[PDB]
Amino acid sequence: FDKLDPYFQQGWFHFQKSLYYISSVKNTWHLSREYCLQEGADLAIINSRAEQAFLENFKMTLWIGLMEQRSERTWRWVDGTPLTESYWSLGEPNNYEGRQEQCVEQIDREDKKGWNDLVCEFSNFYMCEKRIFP
Amino acid sequence: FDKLDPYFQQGWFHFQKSLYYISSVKNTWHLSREYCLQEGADLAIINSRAEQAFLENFKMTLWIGLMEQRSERTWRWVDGTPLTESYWSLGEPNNYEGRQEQCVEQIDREDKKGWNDLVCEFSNFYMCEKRIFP
Ligand SMILES: OC[C@H]1O[C@H](O)[C@H](O)[C@@H](O)[C@@H]1O
Ligand SMILES: OC[C@H]1O[C@H](O)[C@H](O)[C@@H](O)[C@@H]1O
Ligand SMILES: [Ca+2]
Ligand SMILES: [Ca+2]
Ligand SMILES: [Ca+2]
Ligand SMILES: [Ca+2]
Repeated sequence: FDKLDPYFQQGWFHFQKSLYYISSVKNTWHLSREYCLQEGADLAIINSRAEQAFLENFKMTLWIGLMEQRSERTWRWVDGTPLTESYWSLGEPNNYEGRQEQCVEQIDREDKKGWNDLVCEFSNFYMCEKRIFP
Repeated sequence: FDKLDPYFQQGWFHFQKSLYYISSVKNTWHLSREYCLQEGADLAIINSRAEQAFLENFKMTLWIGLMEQRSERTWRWVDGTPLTESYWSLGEPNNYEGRQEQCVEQIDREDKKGWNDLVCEFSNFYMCEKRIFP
């Protein structure tokens, strides 16, 4: 609580040893990330099935901290770790209609939930994550 | 914090002294309340401006635990406390079109944010709150 209370007072909330922040504006993937960096954090990194479920239940399209390595169709989290367990929604990732879809969102759609690759210059609400305890 | 882990494994999350649960289905105000009771909780009770802001930032229409006393246009939280500080959206509460709007939702609309009285038999996602720390 000494650690957490200053963050709660700014609208962060706590799930399994991280704090999370949901933005009140949409932004490009890069400027979303810049906000989280400025807060001493980063875009959210999904490390378990439970954290994915927690993410999905906000019923909100959210940028998360996963981005393609160049155009290689391989993926790295913002902390540098490679993608291992994934929650792509059906049919994704797909560089839809031949567009460069290098940044990852969590989608909120009827009959389609999970991650989607999207153009990084499109805008979404975004979720920051700060690990508090190891 | 160890006692939060079973709740976190079910998708609850921690803000200030409470755990919160956002439903994955819509329901009537009364059946929403029944779900929260059977988890040892109740519908959410808004006790401060910070908690209202926390609620508003989910950008979700949610039943919360405020309900009219009969048809008297006075209000009581599900824990029995009378309404004191309030966050009605502009023009609310209003018994819209002469309907009995006895139950309270947090609305997520353009140029209209805050609470709204609504027919209790209508359906919304709902938020449970459980006080964990004294
Ligand atoms: O608008 C961009 C998106 O459009 C559609 O939802 C496609 O399913 C998805 O793959 C694409 O990235
Ligand atoms: O449809 C129910 C609601 O409709 C409109 O939003 C009115 O502004 C609100 O007062 C009423 O409760
Ligand atoms: Ca994480
Ligand atoms: Ca895509
Ligand atoms: Ca409360
Ligand atoms: Ca109303």
